[PDB]
This record gives sequence, structure tokens and C-alpha cells, in this order.
Amino acid sequence: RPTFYRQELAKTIWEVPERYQNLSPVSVCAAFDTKTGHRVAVKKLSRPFQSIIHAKRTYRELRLLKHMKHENVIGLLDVFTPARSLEEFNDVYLVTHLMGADLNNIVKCAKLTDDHVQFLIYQILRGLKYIHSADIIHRDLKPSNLAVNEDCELKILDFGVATRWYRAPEIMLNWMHYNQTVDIWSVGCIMAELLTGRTLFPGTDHIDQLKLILRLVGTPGAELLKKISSESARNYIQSLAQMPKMNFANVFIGANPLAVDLLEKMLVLDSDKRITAAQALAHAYFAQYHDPDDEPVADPYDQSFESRDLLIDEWKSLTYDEVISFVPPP
Ligand SMILES: Cc1ccc(-[n+]2[nH]c(C(C)(C)C)cc2NC(=O)Nc2ccc(-c3ccc(CN4CCOCC4)nc3)c3ccccc23)cc1
Repeated sequence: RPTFYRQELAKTIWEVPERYQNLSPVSVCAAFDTKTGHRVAVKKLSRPFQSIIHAKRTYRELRLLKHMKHENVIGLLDVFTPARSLEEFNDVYLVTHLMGADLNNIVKCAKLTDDHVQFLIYQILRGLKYIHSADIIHRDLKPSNLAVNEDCELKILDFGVATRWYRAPEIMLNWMHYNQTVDIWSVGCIMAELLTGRTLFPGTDHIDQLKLILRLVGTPGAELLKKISSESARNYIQSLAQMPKMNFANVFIGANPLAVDLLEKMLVLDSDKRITAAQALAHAYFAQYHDPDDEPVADPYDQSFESRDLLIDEWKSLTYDEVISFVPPP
């Protein structure tokens, strides 16, 4: 066992090992990792075991981060607790490499060059292909969930910019039976945004959002229309069939034609027809970076627990289990 030291940052108390120095708020804190001489990010889980929800939510995030090992996905450097036993196990801290900024700020500086868009979207798809391997769906892919530093290297993550604007329609209206291409749809909204600099579908609510989406992609067709279970949506769609649609080559005038093609294949209402992460990686638009041998999938991930209903102390224990069994990366 290490040796921690107390400290209070903006009301929050912090008990981390001497190994980490210069804690500076950013709730997460920026710190210096004395063991590697690298700057890190330290997130103290708020009230991890306050309710069964937080306990499961706390356990879920720990299991995930411990499983993610890809250059384009946030990875767990360290997970510690000032607790010396399970009984006194009330605090959880997670550690990762510090980073530059959201794809927000890193875009506020410009509109991004076509090569920058290729490289950025290319790393999102590479990280996406990986996590999709473990049958994991992000469900909240958006500018603020992407970390990019100076080198222009990207990494996906989830902080827990309306997520709305990027949400796929199957998921926004809910039919309970989606797929991983919910994420690809979001990628299309971000990609489009980098190329144009402006938000593709800046709706005000779920009703506004849909109007925006349809005015571009058009109203559902027979094939897509006979796949909608809920009559409620079925009726709405077949009613508001009035929205002057568009033709991508126009909506994105002057963009790499390879780029507008990709979008066409990402921004489809039919999740059954939407391109996948692995398929987009092979799109000619990324021909400059694509390498089928450096685009790894993930080991299978056990999501059994998602369906279990346990006490707070049980989720707490499994969480403690995960904390002790942590094997730091090389
Ligand atoms: C209930 C549940 C379940 C899962 C869940 N997921 N899922 C994922 C996927 C694998 C799907 C992408 C990731 C993820 N959670 C995640 O990545 N958590 C974190 C987010 C964010 C930070 C974090 C904050 C500020 C900063 C500092 N600023 C400087 C400027 O640039 C932006 C970043 N850095 C990092 C962080 C830090 C340490 C440790 C963890 C962290 C989140 C909640």
C-alpha cells in the first residue's frame, strides 16, 4: 500500500498517493505523475455508493475503463482508494493521461482542413470499431466526448453541446431495438460539423430535431416504414410527411466528394443500412490512413451484470473487487 495525503480543492477533499502532485482542478483534477513523469487526469467519483444506481453506475464505469485498451479510447492508468478495507470503502479515484481539449475548443480555433477531418474522424472510427467489437455502444458520441491534443491524436471517452443534436433518430424516438450504428450516425453529425464549422442539426427539442433530420434525409420509405413497431411514431411519421428534403452534394458544397459520399452512407435513417465502423475505415476517404492490420477489435466484454439487481453493498463489494484486482498498464 502507498501513502496518501489530504487536501481540499474547491470544497472537495482529495486523498491520493504522493505519487501524484500539483493537483489542479479542471469532479476531475490535473496532476503530475511522479512515477512516470507524465501529466495525468484524476477523477474522484462523486457519491459512488449513495444509491443502487450510483453503485451500479460506479461498477459499470470501472469495469469498462479497465477493459479499454486502444489508442483511440480512454484507458485506465490507475484506480486507487484511500480505504484500507471494504468497510471503509467509500471513495473511488480513477486515473488517465491528461489531454488537450474537447473537439469543441480544438475546433473553435478554425474549421479544420480536409486532412484534419480525415485524421480525426478516422481515429473515431478506429476507436469505435474496437469498442463495438465488445458489443458496447457509446450512445453519446459528441464533440465534448472526444479528447484531442496538439499532435492531433484523438481518444474517445464519456464525461457522463446538446447530446440531442447528435443522437440517432431510432434512439431519439425509442423503439427499444437499435444497434451499434447509433454511434456512426453521431459520427456523421460531427464529421459534417468539422467540414462546415456549423452544427448539422441544431434542434431545440426532439420534435425540432426530427424536422431537421428529415429535411435533409427525407421522409421514411416503404422499406424503412414497415420496420417501425410503435404505431405512435408510425402515425407521426406518416402525418408530418411534409419537409423539403435535400441532396448531400449540395448541402456540403465544396467538400471532398469522397467526404460527402461517406456522410451519405452514415446519415441514413435505416440503421439496417447505415455503414459500420469497420466498413467506414475502408472507405476511400480514409485511404491515406487506413491499415487493416492496425485496426484491432477488442477482447469479449462481460456485460452480464447489467441485468442483475443487487443491494448497494453488493455492487460496492464487486467494485472493491475490481479495485484490488487492477493491474496497471506497462
Ligand atoms: C456510468 C458510466 C459508464 C461508462 C462511462 N464511460 N464509457 C466510456 C467509453 C469506453 C464507452 C468511451 C468512457 C467512460 N468514462 C470515462 O471515460 N470517464 C472519464 C471521462 C473524462 C475524464 C476526464 C475529465 C477531464 C479531463 C481534463 N480535460 C482537459 C482538456 O481536454 C478535455 C479533458 N480529462 C479526463 C476522466 C478522467 C479519469 C478517469 C475517467 C474519466 C462513463 C460513465
